[PDB]
Amino acid sequence: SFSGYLKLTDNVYIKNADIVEEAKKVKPTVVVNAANVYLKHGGGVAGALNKATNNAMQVESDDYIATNGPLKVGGSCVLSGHNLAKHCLHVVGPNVNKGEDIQLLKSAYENFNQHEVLLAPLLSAGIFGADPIHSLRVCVDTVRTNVYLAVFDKNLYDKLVSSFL
Ligand SMILES: Cc1n[nH]c(N)c1C#N
Repeated sequence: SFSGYLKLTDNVYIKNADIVEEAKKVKPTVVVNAANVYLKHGGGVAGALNKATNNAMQVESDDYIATNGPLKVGGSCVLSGHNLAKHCLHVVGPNVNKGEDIQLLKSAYENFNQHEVLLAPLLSAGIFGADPIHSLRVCVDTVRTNVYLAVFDKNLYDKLVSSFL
């Protein structure tokens, strides 16, 4: 199972780790992808997870979009986890670099409550432009299920832990 995680709350855990390496090690039931509405997995966590699946995640995602149209910002869909997890929960956090409403970050985290346990990144953090300290606070105050957060950046991980209320 999950190892080396620091417990933040009753249900939120955090580790300085690459979510792709973490997924290959643990093979969780659910890995969360930091998706966009088009499921175009170009960069950040999405690009890394997709590259780990040899582009199978992108092929599956394009078929999903062709059938269903784009997701909503704050929404999600469950697709295959390929070689990383049983399932991938593609969650769209607001991209503040695209002028999207940051109030939608709580709606994005609410998707995690449909799964008992998840391996996840901080939503809207990194290339999505939001403050990761704010994302962790919204995560802790929204998610009630067991969430194992993988924070790639060491310096950000230390800042998140040392500033956690
Ligand atoms: C989380 C995570 N895992 N691997 C990455 N490249 C990220 C980011 N950002």
